[PDB]
Amino acid sequence: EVQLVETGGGLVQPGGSLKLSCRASGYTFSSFAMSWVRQAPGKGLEWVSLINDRGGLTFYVDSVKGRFTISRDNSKNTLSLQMHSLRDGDTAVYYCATGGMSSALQSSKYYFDFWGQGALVTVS
Amino acid sequence: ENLWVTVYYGVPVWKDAETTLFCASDAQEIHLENVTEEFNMWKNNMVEQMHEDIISLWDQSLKPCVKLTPLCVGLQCTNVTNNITDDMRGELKNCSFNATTELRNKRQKVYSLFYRLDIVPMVDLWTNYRLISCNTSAITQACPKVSFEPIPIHYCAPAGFAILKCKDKKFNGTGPCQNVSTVQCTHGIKPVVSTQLLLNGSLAEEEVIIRSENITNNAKNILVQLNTSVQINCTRPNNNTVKSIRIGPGQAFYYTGDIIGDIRQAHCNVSKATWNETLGKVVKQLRKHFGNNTIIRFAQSSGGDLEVTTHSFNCGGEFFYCNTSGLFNSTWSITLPCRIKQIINMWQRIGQAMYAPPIQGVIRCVSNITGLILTRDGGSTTETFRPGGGDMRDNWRSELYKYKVVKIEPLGVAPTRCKRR
Amino acid sequence: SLGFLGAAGSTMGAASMTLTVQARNLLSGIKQLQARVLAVEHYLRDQQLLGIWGCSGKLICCTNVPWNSSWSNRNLSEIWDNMTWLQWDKEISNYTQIIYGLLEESQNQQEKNEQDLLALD
Amino acid sequence: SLGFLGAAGSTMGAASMTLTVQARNLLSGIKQLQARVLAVEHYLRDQQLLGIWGCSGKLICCTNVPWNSSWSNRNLSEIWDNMTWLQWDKEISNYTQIIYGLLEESQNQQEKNEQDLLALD
Amino acid sequence: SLGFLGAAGSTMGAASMTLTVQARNLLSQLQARVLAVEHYLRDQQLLGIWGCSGKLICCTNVPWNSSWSNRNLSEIWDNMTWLQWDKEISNYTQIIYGLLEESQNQQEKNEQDLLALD
Ligand SMILES: *[C@@H]1O[C@H](CO)[C@@H](O[C@@H]2O[C@H](CO)[C@@H](O[C@@H]3O[C@H](CO)[C@@H](O)[C@H](O)[C@@H]3O)[C@H](O)[C@H]2NC(C)=O)[C@H](O)[C@H]1NC(C)=O
Ligand SMILES: *[C@@H]1O[C@H](CO)[C@@H](O[C@@H]2O[C@H](CO)[C@@H](O)[C@H](O)[C@H]2NC(C)=O)[C@H](O)[C@H]1NC(C)=O
Ligand SMILES: *[C@@H]1O[C@H](CO)[C@@H](O[C@@H]2O[C@H](CO)[C@@H](O)[C@H](O)[C@H]2NC(C)=O)[C@H](O)[C@H]1NC(C)=O
Ligand SMILES: *[C@@H]1O[C@H](CO)[C@@H](O)[C@H](O)[C@H]1NC(C)=O
Ligand SMILES: *[C@@H]1O[C@H](CO)[C@@H](O)[C@H](O)[C@H]1NC(C)=O
Ligand SMILES: *[C@@H]1O[C@H](CO)[C@@H](O)[C@H](O)[C@H]1NC(C)=O
Ligand SMILES: *[C@@H]1O[C@H](CO)[C@@H](O)[C@H](O)[C@H]1NC(C)=O
Ligand SMILES: *[C@@H]1O[C@H](CO)[C@@H](O)[C@H](O)[C@H]1NC(C)=O
Ligand SMILES: *[C@@H]1O[C@H](CO)[C@@H](O)[C@H](O)[C@H]1NC(C)=O
Ligand SMILES: *[C@@H]1O[C@H](CO)[C@@H](O)[C@H](O)[C@H]1NC(C)=O
Ligand SMILES: *[C@@H]1O[C@H](CO)[C@@H](O)[C@H](O)[C@H]1NC(C)=O
Ligand SMILES: *[C@@H]1O[C@H](CO)[C@@H](O)[C@H](O)[C@H]1NC(C)=O
Ligand SMILES: *[C@@H]1O[C@H](CO)[C@@H](O)[C@H](O)[C@H]1NC(C)=O
Ligand SMILES: *[C@@H]1O[C@H](CO)[C@@H](O)[C@H](O)[C@H]1NC(C)=O
Ligand SMILES: *[C@@H]1O[C@H](CO)[C@@H](O)[C@H](O)[C@H]1NC(C)=O
Ligand SMILES: *[C@@H]1O[C@H](CO)[C@@H](O)[C@H](O)[C@H]1NC(C)=O
Ligand SMILES: *[C@@H]1O[C@H](CO)[C@@H](O)[C@H](O)[C@H]1NC(C)=O
Ligand SMILES: *[C@@H]1O[C@H](CO)[C@@H](O)[C@H](O)[C@H]1NC(C)=O
Ligand SMILES: *[C@@H]1O[C@H](CO)[C@@H](O)[C@H](O)[C@H]1NC(C)=O
Ligand SMILES: *[C@@H]1O[C@H](CO)[C@@H](O)[C@H](O)[C@H]1NC(C)=O
Ligand SMILES: *[C@@H]1O[C@H](CO)[C@@H](O)[C@H](O)[C@H]1NC(C)=O
Ligand SMILES: *[C@@H]1O[C@H](CO)[C@@H](O)[C@H](O)[C@H]1NC(C)=O
Ligand SMILES: *[C@@H]1O[C@H](CO)[C@@H](O)[C@H](O)[C@H]1NC(C)=O
Ligand SMILES: *[C@@H]1O[C@H](CO)[C@@H](O)[C@H](O)[C@H]1NC(C)=O
Ligand SMILES: *[C@@H]1O[C@H](CO)[C@@H](O)[C@H](O)[C@H]1NC(C)=O
Ligand SMILES: *[C@@H]1O[C@H](CO)[C@@H](O)[C@H](O)[C@H]1NC(C)=O
Ligand SMILES: *[C@@H]1O[C@H](CO)[C@@H](O)[C@H](O)[C@H]1NC(C)=O
Repeated sequence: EVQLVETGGGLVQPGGSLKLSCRASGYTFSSFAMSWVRQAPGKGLEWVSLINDRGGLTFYVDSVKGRFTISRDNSKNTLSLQMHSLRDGDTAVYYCATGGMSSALQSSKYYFDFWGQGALVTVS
Repeated sequence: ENLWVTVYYGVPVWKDAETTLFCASDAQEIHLENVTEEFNMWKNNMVEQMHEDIISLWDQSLKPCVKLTPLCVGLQCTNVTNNITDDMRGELKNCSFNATTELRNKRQKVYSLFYRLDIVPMVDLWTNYRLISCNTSAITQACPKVSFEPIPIHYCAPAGFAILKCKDKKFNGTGPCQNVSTVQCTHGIKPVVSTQLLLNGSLAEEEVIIRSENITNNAKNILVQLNTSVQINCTRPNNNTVKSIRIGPGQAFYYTGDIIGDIRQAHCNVSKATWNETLGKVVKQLRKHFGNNTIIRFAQSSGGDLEVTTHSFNCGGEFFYCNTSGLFNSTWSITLPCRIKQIINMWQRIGQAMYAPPIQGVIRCVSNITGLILTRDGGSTTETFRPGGGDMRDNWRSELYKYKVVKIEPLGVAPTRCKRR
Repeated sequence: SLGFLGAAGSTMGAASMTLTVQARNLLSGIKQLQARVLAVEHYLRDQQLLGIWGCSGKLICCTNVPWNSSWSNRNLSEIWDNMTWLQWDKEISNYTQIIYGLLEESQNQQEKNEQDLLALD
Repeated sequence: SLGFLGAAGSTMGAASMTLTVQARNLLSGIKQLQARVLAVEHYLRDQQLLGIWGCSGKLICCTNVPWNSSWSNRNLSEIWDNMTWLQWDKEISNYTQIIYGLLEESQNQQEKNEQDLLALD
Repeated sequence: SLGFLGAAGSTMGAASMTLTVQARNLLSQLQARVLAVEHYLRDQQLLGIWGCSGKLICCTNVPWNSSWSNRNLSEIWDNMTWLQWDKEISNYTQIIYGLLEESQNQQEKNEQDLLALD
């Protein structure tokens, strides 16, 4: 019903940095929280990060708290994920998604709803 | 949904309330989108407060003034010896009395011109008249060099309260108002005191508004707010020479000394064509409540005393009582004679009399007519409307009809998915 | 941005972002003095009522009193997105005192529990 | 539910459950304005004094001031279970200014310690 | 203790330790009493709009702009007095207060969301 388009990056060496982004269309971006979810090529889904609708609150898994930064721009309808100190274990398809937490005055969700088309991160 | 009570402070809500407003003078306004507010100008406590404030300020202004105790004597009144027009014969008398002076034992003979309406005959052998109010109350002279001109006054809400203003066009004083705004102070309202005609005030923006409570009840006054002002020229064409005497230590009395030239009647000039069009506008906006085929008649203000049967107003500092017989005589230039009165009992009080000192020269006022106070006869195919007034709340309801005072209730609760711990 | 009461006709979710605008306008011869004393008393009564709920110094104060479905059987997508604070204030004119009593009792229990936990070595 | 001061003759441990009943009755021509202004001034002096101690917004405020056995040598089983607040006030009134000074100094030291703790990067 | 305003001529880092002496003299003819109460309540309201409700020393999340004052802390707190400092930043005080209000508003919503997580 809505369109989410990710922009990925190329091949990065261990210890380098890589920026992913996601553009939203077809709904009010500022009304929903957004998240990034990781999927290794041979494994299942793993949640990595969650940001609220205003961009003020960010949550991460312990393994990325000192490495990944999630940022939101409600005027450009743009998400970004800046990853530092990448390792070969971080090679995966990353998806941006609409869902997760709701901002206290909205009905409770705690689920992912709309998904993008994926972006590949390859680490040497 | 496992909802919890969350307390919010600073909630933009209000409740109807009656509080004390404070006054301001010249030594914001926020439009409320999607806000519909119910107004009722007939239950608006701003009118009662304005009434009490104007009476209180009036009493405070007149209190520290000359009490004119020496004037309750016997007056030797004779006919004025000047050239008097046909309609002024007997309306002005040349009255001689023995007035006191600074020294308690010395008295001076003083000649002054009193209007017939200010004196009452009596049957003493040596004196003919007395002042009308000496059997009822003491007569306080208004302090000289004090103006009675209405000065725009702003009513301002206390902190925690706000005034809502109705911006709707063709607003009839009651019911929902969709275009509203929040103000802290009202516009500048002139405390004009008059009967039958509203002279200086807010003018309607689109059409003549017929504004009344229970319009089917003929006992209620109908306030007509015009969208065009009719210009009325008020003149007292008598070149009045004013004299002054002292009647005690620190006291002074002012009186009419003479009239230079011929004595003529005071007049008001209302344009015939403009008033005829104004009445046509009132009738077109009045048939809506009585029927398109109902005959609407205007008749004079029969019944009551001079204060309510004539158009009373303060022009210059003289109180005019104009016979509006030529403005309200019709079935659907006008010169109105006016009587001038100096012993004034304002509002509905009996025991509080004021003496208006005369003003040197010729008084001319140019005033608007922005609205009317009409009443309707009781009891088929015709209706009779007459000038009304004298209550003096209508003169201020016609300005405060668009304002309401509300109390702000900043505290409230609402469900949220938010648990404190 | 909209000024005092400018959000009164907006939805309560949008009007909740103007709480400081409303709060700043609550504080600012015998009639002037009586009006000022009355404004101070209304402000202090509201501040005391917040204080006894554990909400002192806050404009948005979450509590631990559950919402009873009998007070208003509406979802948050309707209360916060399609309703104004004026309509809500009219809707819960009834039950406001019940909510206030429950908030006072909950804060008394919370103060006793905090006193017992802080006194626990 | 005993009413205003209904717990005045109850023990301190039982009377401490009615703090909101007494608290809510503290706020509610020139003679009456003087009375209202004095009521407001007494309330504000008490609230400022609580704020200085770091007790703002609470009816039961725990502090870091040790109790001096010279102020009162009674144990908790006597003060809270077999004594009323009036008798306690009569016993402690000689020492309440020392206690107030110690509370003010303790809160000033606590504020400096909190500011220094929040200055560690 | 020096007394009321006795630290007015002392440096900011010395006068800041006597805040309770100043605070106790703000509350203690009717027009004067009501005016004093209103000024006290306006100051406490400004503190409550910010997150500084019950505190005399309150740390906020507003960064200091070098355009307001570019002095280092070794001059503001050790050399300068509160009167000179108050004169220096008068022109920006109304800006700073506005930012403080904005910060608290964001904080309140963030806290409301953080307490909304099950
Ligand atoms: C309705 O409004 C009109 C317009 O203001 C009022 O007429 C004005 O009345 C004042 C009364 O003080 C006049 O001021 C006087 O003017 C004379 C001029 O010689 C001066 O000698 C006096 O000392 C005083 O300043 C003012 O001129 C007059 N304006 C016009 C254009 O004539 C009218 O009185 C108001 N109606 C009522 C019922 O109050
Ligand atoms: C109202 O209109 C009448 C016209 O009927 C004015 O009367 C004229 O006044 C001038 C003034 O000197 C005289 O010269 C004319 O002779 C008068 N005409 C008549 C027919 O008597 C009257 O003055 C006007 N009044 C005002 C206040 O404007
Ligand atoms: C002056 O006003 C009166 C009414 O206020 C007008 O009507 C006169 O009223 C008296 C008593 O009610 C009657 O005796 C008169 O016969 C009435 N006059 C007429 C012409 O019928 C009076 O007409 C007004 N004066 C003018 C000059 O119009
Ligand atoms: C009033 O009567 C006295 C009698 O001496 C006279 O001098 C005076 O001119 C008279 N006034 C008028 C207006 O005729
Ligand atoms: C005075 O004027 C009145 C007016 O009607 C008249 O009746 C009366 O006779 C006059 N008096 C004298 C003495 O001319
Ligand atoms: C004063 O005298 C007049 C004479 O007509 C009379 O109408 C009026 O009632 C009297 N007033 C009092 C209070 O006696
Ligand atoms: C409300 O009244 C004002 C008065 O000028 C006008 O400008 C505005 O357009 C009106 N709004 C509506 C919605 O009618
Ligand atoms: C009277 O009406 C005229 C319109 O002809 C207007 O310009 C003037 O300001 C009005 N005066 C008052 C006092 O309402
Ligand atoms: C006043 O209202 C009438 C209604 O018939 C209208 O014809 C006239 O143009 C209006 N005048 C103004 C100035 O709005
Ligand atoms: C005024 O307007 C309200 C709007 O509903 C209407 O009910 C009432 O009858 C009107 N009254 C008059 C006198 O026009
Ligand atoms: C006016 O008042 C009378 C008094 O009985 C009542 O019968 C009538 O219904 C009222 N009309 C309106 C429109 O309020
Ligand atoms: C009235 O008469 C006096 C006498 O000198 C004169 O100065 C004045 O101008 C006259 N006034 C009028 C309005 O005719
Ligand atoms: C008198 O009234 C007429 C109405 O036709 C008006 O044109 C004229 O200007 C008025 N006179 C004055 C002096 O304003
Ligand atoms: C009033 O309602 C309209 C309906 O879309 C909305 O756009 C507007 O923002 C509302 N007004 C306010 C002040 O929120
Ligand atoms: C909600 O209120 C009703 C009142 O009829 C009461 O019976 C019910 O127990 C209340 N619910 C809770 C959870 O307290
Ligand atoms: C909220 O409740 C109303 C009540 O009928 C319902 O129509 C609406 O769909 C509900 N919203 C959600 C998001 O469930
Ligand atoms: C509140 O309760 C009373 C009890 O009779 C009832 O009449 C009134 O309509 C109720 N109000 C609401 C808004 O439910
Ligand atoms: C008064 O004392 C008796 C003694 O047993 C006790 O039971 C009672 O509860 C006391 N009253 C109050 C109000 O505490
Ligand atoms: C408080 O106790 C200490 C010993 O702990 C003692 O030195 C001091 O004098 C006591 N305070 C008073 C006021 O007696
Ligand atoms: C403790 O309290 C009991 C009474 O409950 C008393 O008899 C005893 O002496 C107290 N002990 C102390 C102060 O050490
Ligand atoms: C203390 O305990 C005794 C035990 O008999 C009782 O009589 C007395 O009333 C109690 N005192 C208070 C203040 O409750
Ligand atoms: C408090 O001090 C006064 C001063 O002498 C003394 O008389 C009184 O007994 C003291 N109170 C107590 C409870 O010791
Ligand atoms: C005034 O300046 C001197 C110079 O160092 C300083 O020692 C003294 O403490 C200052 N006074 C105050 C009240 O701080
Ligand atoms: C300081 O203020 C200037 C004023 O325009 C602004 O441009 C700048 O970004 C501000 N810097 C900070 C760090 O707030
Ligand atoms: C602060 O800046 C001044 C510039 O006048 C400089 O002299 C001083 O050394 C600086 N402070 C520190 C601690 O470096
Ligand atoms: C800073 O310290 C120096 C020490 O010499 C002094 O001269 C200067 O006035 C101080 N600055 C201020 C603003 O007082
Ligand atoms: C502050 O404003 C005053 C006048 O308002 C001006 O004289 C002064 O230079 C300004 N200071 C700064 C630092 O902008």
